[PDB]
Amino acid sequence: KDEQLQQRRANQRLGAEVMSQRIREMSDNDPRVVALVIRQWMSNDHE
Amino acid sequence: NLSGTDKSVILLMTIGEDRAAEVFKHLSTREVQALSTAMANVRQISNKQLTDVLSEFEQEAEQFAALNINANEYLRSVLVKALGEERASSLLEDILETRDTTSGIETLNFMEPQSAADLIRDEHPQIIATILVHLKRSQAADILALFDERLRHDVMLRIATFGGVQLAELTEVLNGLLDGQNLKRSKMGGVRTAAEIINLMKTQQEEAVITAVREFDGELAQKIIDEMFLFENLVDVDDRSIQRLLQEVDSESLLIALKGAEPPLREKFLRNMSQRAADILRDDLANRGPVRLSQVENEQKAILLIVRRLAETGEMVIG
Repeated sequence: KDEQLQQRRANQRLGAEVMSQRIREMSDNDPRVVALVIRQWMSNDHE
Repeated sequence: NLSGTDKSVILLMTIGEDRAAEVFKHLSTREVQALSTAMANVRQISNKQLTDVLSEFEQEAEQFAALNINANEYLRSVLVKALGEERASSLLEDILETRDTTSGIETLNFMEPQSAADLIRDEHPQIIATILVHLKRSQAADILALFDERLRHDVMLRIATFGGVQLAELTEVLNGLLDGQNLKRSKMGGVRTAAEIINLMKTQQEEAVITAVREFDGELAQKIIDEMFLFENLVDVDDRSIQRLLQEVDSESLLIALKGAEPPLREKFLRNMSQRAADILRDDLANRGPVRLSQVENEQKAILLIVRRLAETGEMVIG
């Protein structure tokens, strides 16, 4: 299962990427707070 | 869609309050509040869109504005400065009222003559006389016809007496009349809408409310019943019109609605058939019995809907 272990290492890299994506989402929440509120309203309307 | 009004709206919501304030002071309340709402809720923003907006503004600046000095924005102030430097008489302000008055006179011509009359009936008969003189002759004749006989004769007599052709008092008179239509347009009277709403209701409840309003005021109930009326007698409905509608309307639908309709209605509707169609319809009326009243009313409502569609087309006067 060395390939499965490599897949687990890839999953750990994906988890680091997910943390970076979460940081990017946090950055979107952080910079342009107005734009974040506008996107909140837009997602609510799309909902 | 993006109209010339809408292009300016996008320009304003893109640029900001610095020019929005001048636009508001040169603008009207509903568009001011529309741009305020646009600022409050905006979802028309794009990297290319904003640049295109700036380009469109540059086009307006090089064409509509033609890179000119403030048009009546800061100029009116220098005009007031010259007025102050000259005799102590605000003629420029009177000309400003005259500008609104002349625009209001044109608006008066555009807008409904009877509404103009009832907005001016309460005012002075000399006001009516001078405004009718200053208005277009056709609009004046329309308002004259819509006046009652005595008020109309008094208006024309005071038109004959009208020789003062006054001078800034006339402008503010029109300004007052404009302010009496400047208020929110409303026009939600819907003289037809009661009738329209009752027609939109069920037919049995329609008849019940017709009886109720007959008890309330035979006049108002009769008006409501007239608003219900839609192609019930040939002479008012016009045969050419019965000819044109019912060839557009499905023959089977007409048949189903007619066998539930009164024999006079059947005869007046079939009088505009092609004779083969009339004979076929009458033969099938004899053959089949009255189908469910629900379906009969559905066909009648379809007939009325097609009448409304042709009324929308406006090629002829329905009834």
